[PDB]
Amino acid sequence: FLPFQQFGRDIADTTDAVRDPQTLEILDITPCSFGGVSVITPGTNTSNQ
Amino acid sequence: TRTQLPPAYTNSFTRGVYYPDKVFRSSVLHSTQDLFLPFFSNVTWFHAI
Ligand SMILES: *[C@@H]1O[C@H](CO)[C@@H](O[C@@H]2O[C@H](CO)[C@@H](O)[C@H](O)[C@H]2NC(C)=O)[C@H](O)[C@H]1NC(C)=O
Ligand SMILES: *[C@@H]1O[C@H](CO)[C@@H](O)[C@H](O)[C@H]1NC(C)=O
Repeated sequence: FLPFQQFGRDIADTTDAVRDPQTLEILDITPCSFGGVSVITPGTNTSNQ
Repeated sequence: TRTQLPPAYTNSFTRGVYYPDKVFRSSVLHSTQDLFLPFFSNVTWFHAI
């Protein structure tokens, strides 16, 4: 960061950095891994596993 | 003891570019609209000699 600005932005239009208002440090925000859930089955009739 | 002379003029070459905000970006394009200095304009000239 240059010494006159307090944020960092992306194409996504959300903040991704921030200068901590105490330590003058630069912190990167990484979102948590939402992912997706799928399930495999061989059918009800044959088994339940 | 001031000699008066006709005003003089010259041309601008891509001047008047300033960071319109206080936010960081990088390696990316961006369109902005603000009060700027249009390119290749005709500016007024002053000496002191
Ligand atoms: C820059 O601006 C000045 C001021 O308008 C221009 O000077 C005028 O130019 C026209 C066209 O030749 C003349 O009819 C006027 O009499 C001029 N006015 C004065 C006060 O000199 C000038 O032409 C513009 N462009 C440049 C390159 O200087
Ligand atoms: C606030 O006070 C702390 C100590 O209490 C100091 O280290 C810090 O520089 C002060 N300013 C900011 C912006 O935190």
